Amino acid sequence: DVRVQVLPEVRGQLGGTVELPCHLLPPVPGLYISLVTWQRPDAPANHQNVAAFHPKMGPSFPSPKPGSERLSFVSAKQSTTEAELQDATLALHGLTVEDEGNYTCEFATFPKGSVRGMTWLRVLVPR
Amino acid sequence: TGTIETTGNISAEKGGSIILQCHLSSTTAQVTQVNWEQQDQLLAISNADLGWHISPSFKDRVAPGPGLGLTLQSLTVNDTGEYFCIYHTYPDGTYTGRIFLEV
Repeated sequence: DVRVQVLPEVRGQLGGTVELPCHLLPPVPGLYISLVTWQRPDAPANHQNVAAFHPKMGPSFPSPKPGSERLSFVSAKQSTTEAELQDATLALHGLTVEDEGNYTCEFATFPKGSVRGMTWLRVLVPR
Repeated sequence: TGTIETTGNISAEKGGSIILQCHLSSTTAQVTQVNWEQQDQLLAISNADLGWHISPSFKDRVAPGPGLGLTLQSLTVNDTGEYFCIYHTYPDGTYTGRIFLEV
């Protein structure tokens, strides 16, 4: 019923800001998004969870790489009023060669369960 | 950051009952949701606010509890396989534990 819409590959220049789109579709009434988590499946155990968003608490960045300084949630908003976690688009400011890789966006929902989508980040090199 | 402890590689007899338990230690992260899953099958969900939810496919063979654990009732030889406890937490992220059951 519920699915994750993500781009298969996202290309971005070195140093520039890029967007990793993640959307939970279609909007189902009665379905509650308990958590949103961005993960790097290639990175080690202590560097898996790069970004997370809670409907009440808001955003958090557990991994120090890329960290809070280079990451941000584009449209995700917390409740103060109801929360909107449907749009899990992540922004990557100051792109480096280490950021090139796989990014899995996961939605912890009730009662449908867990739904995820994966995107490859292609860091373009100049000269 | 933190770690998940399991009941380990459990062994059971046909027709009986067994307990699948997981515990997240070495972190104070707010446990928003606990998912009891298999490779490509969802058994049960435990939400901190919305409560428990059991899949219709396991509604007559699974009991919720103890705590954030699962109770498998009337065990069949088909119940053999890997079981996963996925902990959705804030701010740490997503923790995963694996349990192998043999009937």
